[PDB]
Amino acid sequence: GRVTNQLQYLHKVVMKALWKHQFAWPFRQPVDAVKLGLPDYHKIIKQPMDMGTIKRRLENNYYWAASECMQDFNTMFTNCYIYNKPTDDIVLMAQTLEKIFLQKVASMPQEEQEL
Amino acid sequence: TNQLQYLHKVVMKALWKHQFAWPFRQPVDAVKLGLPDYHKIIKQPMDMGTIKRRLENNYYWAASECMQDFNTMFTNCYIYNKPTDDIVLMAQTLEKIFLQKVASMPQ
Ligand SMILES: CC(=O)N1c2ccc(-c3cc[nH]n3)cc2[C@H](Nc2ccc(C#N)cc2)C[C@@H]1C
Ligand SMILES: CC(=O)N1c2ccc(-c3cc[nH]n3)cc2[C@H](Nc2ccc(C#N)cc2)C[C@@H]1C
Repeated sequence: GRVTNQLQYLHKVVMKALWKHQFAWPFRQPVDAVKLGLPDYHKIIKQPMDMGTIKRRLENNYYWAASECMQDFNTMFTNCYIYNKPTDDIVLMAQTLEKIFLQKVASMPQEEQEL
Repeated sequence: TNQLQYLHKVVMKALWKHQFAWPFRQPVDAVKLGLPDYHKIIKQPMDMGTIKRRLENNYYWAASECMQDFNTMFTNCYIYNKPTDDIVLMAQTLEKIFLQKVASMPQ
């Protein structure tokens, strides 16, 4: 991992906006299949992801490039759409957060430079 | 804008020619596919051909609006299909390319 302009932006602009959002609470920690009573969750979702894990990775300089962090956000949202029923409210919550994610990504610095 | 030209000439071009892109280049035809519930579940259909036409006709006012349409296309696929369907893996592969190319879009 390393520090880059784009990773700084993802941490301080993108994660900042998503973490505090009123729909963020289901995504701040890994899906807990015991707490939720979902014994098939890990049979369907093979790469769990959540914002707490992404945030710790940003804090610990785990990522080498901003695209790696973007892929983790994407996996978090895609797992939600794959696992849940189409009409579940969690899908709407993920959609709302993901639209913010994309809006902020559209304004990320263009060329990635190590700091 | 420079961003929209990049989404058209770089991002869409890379996705469109990919070996997994054929299901996504035109709207889902629910009648031909025998999927009578498709439009009961998916209320905002989206596909690459629609996005490309919008790019060509200067429909979009901002890059994020175009990105939202790509996202809707992929999300619809994940919401409608079974988790184990090959189409879901095809969408995941294309979406990863989409994000990789978006990371280099000019600001
Ligand atoms: C992110 C994701 O896909 N999921 C996820 C993850 C964490 C949490 C959670 C965290 C603390 N508590 N619950 C709840 C859920 C979803 N389930 C519900 C969501 C909202 C409401 C209401 N209102 C009721 C159920 C199930 C689903 C597998
Ligand atoms: C994008 C999307 O979600 N969908 C979508 C759209 C267009 C098309 C299509 C286009 C030409 N022909 N078929 C096929 C499909 C999927 N169905 C299949 C995909 C691959 C294979 C194999 N091998 C068999 C079925 C169903 C699903 C509703």
